[PDB]
Amino acid sequence: ISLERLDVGTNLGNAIAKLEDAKELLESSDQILRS
Amino acid sequence: ISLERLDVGTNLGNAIAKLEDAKELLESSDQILRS
Amino acid sequence: ISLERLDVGTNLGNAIAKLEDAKELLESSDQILRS
Amino acid sequence: HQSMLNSQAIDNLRASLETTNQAIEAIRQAGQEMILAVQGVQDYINN
Amino acid sequence: HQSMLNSQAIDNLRASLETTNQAIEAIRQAGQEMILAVQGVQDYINN
Amino acid sequence: HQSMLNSQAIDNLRASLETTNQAIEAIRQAGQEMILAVQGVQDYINN
Ligand SMILES: [Ca+2]
Ligand SMILES: [Ca+2]
Ligand SMILES: [Ca+2]
Repeated sequence: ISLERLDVGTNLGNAIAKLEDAKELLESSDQILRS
Repeated sequence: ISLERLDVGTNLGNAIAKLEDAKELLESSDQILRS
Repeated sequence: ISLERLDVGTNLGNAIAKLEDAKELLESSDQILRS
Repeated sequence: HQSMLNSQAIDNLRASLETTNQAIEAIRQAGQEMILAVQGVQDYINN
Repeated sequence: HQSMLNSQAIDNLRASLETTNQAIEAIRQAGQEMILAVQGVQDYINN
Repeated sequence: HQSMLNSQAIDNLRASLETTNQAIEAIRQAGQEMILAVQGVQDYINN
C-alpha cells in the first residue's frame, strides 16, 4: 500500500536544473569577458 | 471557530512580486541592448 | 532530554550570508558605474 | 565618426548594466523573502 | 586603430551582458520553482 | 582624445560587469542553499 508522502521534488528539481543553466550562462559570460 | 493554519503567503507573495519586478527590469535591459 | 526539532538554520544561514555577499558585490558594481 | 558611435554604444551598455543591476537586486530581495517563508514553515512545525 | 579596438571591445561587452541577462533569467525562474515547492510544503501541512 | 575616453569607459564597464557576474553567482549559490533547506523540511516531515 502506498502511504501519503510529501514530494516537492519536481519543483526543487526544476530549480536545481535552472540554477545549473545559470551557472553555464555565467561561465560563458565570464569566458567572453576574459577574452 | 478559526482553526490554526500555516500561512507563509505574505512572504511568498512578496517573493512573487519581486521576481515580477526583476522580469520587467530584465525586459527593459534587453530592450536597451537590442537598440 | 533534547526533543527532536526541525533545524534548517545552517542552510538558511548560508543563503542569508550569500545574499549579503551579493549585496556588497552589487554595491561595488554600482560604485564603478556611477564613477 | 566611429568615436562618436562608440561613445553612444558605451552609453547604451551603461544604461543596460544599471538596469540589469536593479533586476539582480530585486531577485536578491525575493531570496530574502523566500528565506523568511521557509523560516515560518520551520517555526510552525516546531510549535 | 584605437576606435576600431574600442568597437570590438564594445561588441565583446554587449555579448557578455546579453549572456549575463540570460543567466539572471534562469535564476529568476529557479526562484519561481522554489516558491512553488514552499507552497507545496504549506499545502501538505494544512491537509 | 574621445577614443582614449572611450577606452577608459569600456574598462569601467568591464570591471562593473565582472563584479555584477560575481554578485549573480552569490545569488545562485544562495538558491542552492535554499533548495537544501526545503529538502530538509520535506525529509523532517516524511520522518
Ligand atoms: Ca541544462
Ligand atoms: Ca511591480
Ligand atoms: Ca561576507
